[PDB]
Amino acid sequence: AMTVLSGHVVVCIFGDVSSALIGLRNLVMPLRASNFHYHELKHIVFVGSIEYLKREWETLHNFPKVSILPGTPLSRADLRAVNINLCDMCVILSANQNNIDDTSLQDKECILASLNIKS
Amino acid sequence: TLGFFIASDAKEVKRAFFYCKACSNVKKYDSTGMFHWCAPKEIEKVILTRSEAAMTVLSGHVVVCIFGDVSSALIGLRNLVMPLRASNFHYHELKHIVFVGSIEYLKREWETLHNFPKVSILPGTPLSRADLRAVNINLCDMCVILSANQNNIDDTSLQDKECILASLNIKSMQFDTTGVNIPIITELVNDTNVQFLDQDDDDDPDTELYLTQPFACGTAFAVSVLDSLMSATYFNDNILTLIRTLVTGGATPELEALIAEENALRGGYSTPQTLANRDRCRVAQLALLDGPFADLGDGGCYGDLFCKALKTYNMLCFGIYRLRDAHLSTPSQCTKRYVITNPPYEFELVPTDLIFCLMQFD
Amino acid sequence: VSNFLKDFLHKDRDDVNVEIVFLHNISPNLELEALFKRHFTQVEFYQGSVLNPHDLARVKIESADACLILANKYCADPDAEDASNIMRVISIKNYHPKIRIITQMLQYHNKAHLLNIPS
Ligand SMILES: [Ca+2]
Ligand SMILES: [Ca+2]
Ligand SMILES: [Mg+2]
Repeated sequence: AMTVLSGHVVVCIFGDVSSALIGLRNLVMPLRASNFHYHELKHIVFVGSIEYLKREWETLHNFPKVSILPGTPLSRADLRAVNINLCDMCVILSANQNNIDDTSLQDKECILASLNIKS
Repeated sequence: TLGFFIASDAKEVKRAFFYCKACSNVKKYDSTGMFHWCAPKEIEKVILTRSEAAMTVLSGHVVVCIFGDVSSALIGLRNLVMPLRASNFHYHELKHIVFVGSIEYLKREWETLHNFPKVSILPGTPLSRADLRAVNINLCDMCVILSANQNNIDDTSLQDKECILASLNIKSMQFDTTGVNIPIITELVNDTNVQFLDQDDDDDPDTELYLTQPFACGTAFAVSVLDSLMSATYFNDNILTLIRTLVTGGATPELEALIAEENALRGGYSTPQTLANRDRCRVAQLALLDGPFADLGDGGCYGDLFCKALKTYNMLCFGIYRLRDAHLSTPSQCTKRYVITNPPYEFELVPTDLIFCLMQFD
Repeated sequence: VSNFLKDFLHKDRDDVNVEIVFLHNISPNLELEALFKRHFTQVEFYQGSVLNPHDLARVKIESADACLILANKYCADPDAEDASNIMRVISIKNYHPKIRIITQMLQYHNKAHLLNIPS
């Protein structure tokens, strides 16, 4: 809440200890290309469970402007804290895209998070 | 204006509009002023051991027995604690709440309860008779038996095994009196298990839940009786909001906005309109043996009590918590009382009797 | 049932004359029916559930001398069948409290739960 973030990228993640790794280095690396100046970079904040980010952080840990808020994408308080109205893009991914067997609510979390920001 | 009524029919309440006779900086409440609120405690500040619970005398309190685990689903105990922390009670009129159960399940749930004044936790077992003696179960105002394992057991024979065993365990204890008079409420899953809660009733598997004895005396409550609320909410959409004010202690949609944003009851600073929120009424019971209308129980009429209490004290009266054997010839010792809702004007009034009533907050 | 009828109807007792009524929800196979025909005057079977009080009324549990609850001593979960047999004691004492119940428990704490029953 203290750090003002404008023109930044908020990556909401519905992860867990058991879910497969997304491979977030392939998301961060095109946003850290050297044809941008260091002031022209975009700050990246990951909103999700800290356990899943703990499993993945050893590939992201050499990049300049990465932050992590260990919360929930559905919690409206955390999205207000990261100034979601001022971001340049909000990216909603889910690592539970392969282990759910309901075939009715695989995209339940992503649709709920999208409508939560839309309201 | 809309009048919420209680009558036997709908063409009876058609006469409700067919009438002419012609033709000081401390945070003592929440941010809204509806509940009480205290500083966010740490879980060790409320955990008591068995000797610590034995030292603290608890009378007129509420004991919530919980059969929980690490894996069981969350009950949502904030919806139980919040109507017992409404601001139309004084701080001395609150009831102490002690949770008897596994500390793991309470650890999973305590981050919603941790802003309430008089909550305690004894990490034990509801079936252990030692812990129930330590919390003075004979002196409590209500013992509530819930189970979070109401959804994951697949036996369909012993889903309500723990709750029935805990109910009979309290019903067989003895003190220096017997524990058959302790007021217990147990939540059931399969309604056919309601026959095991009492001994003297005549059980039958084909009787519905509303006609059984331990439901009619208000000692059992299954969620299947709330199935009628869908049609009740459709035909009159103000009924559900009337319930949620009556039941959750006046949950206005301002707190719904607050829990939509922060999902946490936050304390506030005392304003005069915050104190204007406290003027909600309170449901309570009344003993018909010593009060200002104690003389009326000489086989009198109930409607005389209704007009007198409403004129004097501005207090409504739903009905009668009549003893089960108060109409019988021989005097028994059964302290079980059943519920009569909206008795007529000429209803006889036994002296040993309790009255459901809505009390103002003066 | 074979081991029970050996030890119960043994000739080393006196001239016993009690009848043995059985009560089980599963229907017996052909070998149990041949066993009940071998004991045609001493043993009667009635299919029902001990939890359902109509079936307790069918076997005349109000005038029975005692009620015996055999346990499956090689069950996979001992607390589960101790729970089930405790439920059977609750059901019979719910119908008629003045009956003599003999039962088998597999642990000692589940035996301790039986004394808490008010009958
Ligand atoms: Ca009616
Ligand atoms: Ca009964
Ligand atoms: Mg015969």
